[PDB]
Amino acid sequence: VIWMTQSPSSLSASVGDRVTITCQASQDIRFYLNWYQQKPGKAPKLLISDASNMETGVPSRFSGSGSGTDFTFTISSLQPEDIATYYCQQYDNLPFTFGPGTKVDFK
Amino acid sequence: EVQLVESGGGVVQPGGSLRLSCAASGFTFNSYGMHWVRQAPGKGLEWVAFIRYDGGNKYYADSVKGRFTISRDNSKNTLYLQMKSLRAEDTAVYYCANLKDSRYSGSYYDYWGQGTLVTVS
Amino acid sequence: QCVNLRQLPPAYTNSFTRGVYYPDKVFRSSVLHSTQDLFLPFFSNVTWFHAIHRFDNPVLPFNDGVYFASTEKSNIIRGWIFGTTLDSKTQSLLIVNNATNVVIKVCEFQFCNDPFLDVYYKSWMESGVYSSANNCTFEYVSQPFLFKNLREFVFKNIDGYFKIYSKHTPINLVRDLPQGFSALEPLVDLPIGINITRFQTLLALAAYYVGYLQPRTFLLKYNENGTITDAVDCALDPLSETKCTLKSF
Ligand SMILES: *[C@@H]1O[C@H](CO)[C@@H](O[C@@H]2O[C@H](CO)[C@@H](O)[C@H](O)[C@H]2NC(C)=O)[C@H](O)[C@H]1NC(C)=O
Ligand SMILES: *[C@@H]1O[C@H](CO)[C@@H](O)[C@H](O)[C@H]1NC(C)=O
Ligand SMILES: *[C@@H]1O[C@H](CO)[C@@H](O)[C@H](O)[C@H]1NC(C)=O
Ligand SMILES: *[C@@H]1O[C@H](CO)[C@@H](O)[C@H](O)[C@H]1NC(C)=O
Ligand SMILES: *[C@@H]1O[C@H](CO)[C@@H](O)[C@H](O)[C@H]1NC(C)=O
Repeated sequence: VIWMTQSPSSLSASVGDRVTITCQASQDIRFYLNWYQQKPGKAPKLLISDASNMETGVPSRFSGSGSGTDFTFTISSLQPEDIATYYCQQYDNLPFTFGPGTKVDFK
Repeated sequence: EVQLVESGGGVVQPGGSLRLSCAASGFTFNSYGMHWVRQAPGKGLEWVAFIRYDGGNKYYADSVKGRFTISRDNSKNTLYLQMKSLRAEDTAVYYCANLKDSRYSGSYYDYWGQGTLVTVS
Repeated sequence: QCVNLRQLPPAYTNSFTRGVYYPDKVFRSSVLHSTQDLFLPFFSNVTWFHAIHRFDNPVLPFNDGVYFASTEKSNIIRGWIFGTTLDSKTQSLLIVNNATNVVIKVCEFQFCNDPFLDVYYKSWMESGVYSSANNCTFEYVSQPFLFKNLREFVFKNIDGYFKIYSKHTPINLVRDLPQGFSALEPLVDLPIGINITRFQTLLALAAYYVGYLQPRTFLLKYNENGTITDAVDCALDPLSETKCTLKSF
């Protein structure tokens, strides 16, 4: 089982600010990391797969990169609609695991 | 066009059991594997189980392994999760999903249902 | 260059007795032989796609092998892509046909969002399939792989080998697959050694059937010329189970 962690667990940022979220794996998972965005009352939405591949329909302001154990999720410019909890998830092996989740608050 | 709908949620006592199902439509359900994911109130996401497209190989999280059984019926496009020896810690909203997967299930599209609450008390 | 071409719901048809291929290279004749391998189940639901209808030509799972078939006259379908992430991070298999030959390469291809071949075009394989490719490990060149004509293929990936089976027959149907038995023959054994979990169909700028193989037991009937003329799916129904048990059609 691969253990996952994220930091910070919570951050505050205003509109136009750059937001970065760190996801770290206890094991090397190459480039098989998914990033999800969840708002209250709804299921998680996938934004980024394979560490850095953007999904169809996802705004160009979203990006990410990384390899092995250390990955970063980035919002180049936070919008008022980007207030959500983000999760990283590994699919290098089974069982699949999710990180704690990072909550982005509106400053 | 694509939807996943969970049902069968309810309230049971500790030591009891509950069976969930998910109805799939709008896509070729029988070609994709499926996952169950649960989320307790105030908590993050936790993966529960995975079943391959042919209903053969089954995988479980250690926290539910030996208590939960995952199955499917490809003639009805329905995914099932059988929960035995339920504990208070199993209280969560359960989701059916097709998680994007480039290693095992070969899933290109990421699909999620609406979520059904299972309470143990 | 790479351009954007793009979701519709799937249609379904029935593979009555289609998707059977010769399990090995051993000659047999005048005999009923019981074999276990990955075959298309009889009377199964096969997904019927219309790539051109609005463009919608989605990436599909490879699972344990893919049953692929199509009927056309214009030869719009040109080839297939097999791989995992289908980008420059991994080795991917690109199989594309043209008027005189077929070229099979395995490289770190950075494929287009909506990859296709150009009728009027760099190289012929590079027009709209990919933006770049490097670190090539495999290359193979041979003869082309591709009323109306029905083309049936089976794609397997076992122990590093990508095994292709095929059959080419005439057809006079519009809506669904033909009835009757016809076995696919070995086409090529490719010693590639890569991971395949997903695949996509390449068109020239269109409809096709996609099914999947299962661990099934079949009784195969070989005639006096070593040609398989029939087969029994031993896990279809009680009647077939009886036929397999008694070794009698
Ligand atoms: C089909 O593909 C083959 C292989 O790519 C083509 O043959 C090549 O043609 C180029 C000229 O454009 C030569 O420089 C290469 O040396 C040839 N390679 C081989 C193995 O012959 C072939 O011309 C293509 N056919 C058509 C009609 O485009
Ligand atoms: C194929 O799908 C139909 C519904 O259109 C269903 O009635 C039938 O049982 C399915 N057959 C198989 C083998 O899945
Ligand atoms: C080329 O691909 C192989 C895997 O088949 C890999 O081991 C090798 O390091 C790659 N070469 C380069 C320069 O990346
Ligand atoms: C398949 O993936 C595994 C895990 O990333 C890797 O070790 C192996 O080299 C790959 N096989 C290939 C492409 O030969
Ligand atoms: C076997 O081949 C011969 C030609 O040598 C042909 O006449 C005969 O009809 C064939 N048998 C079958 C069942 O096709």
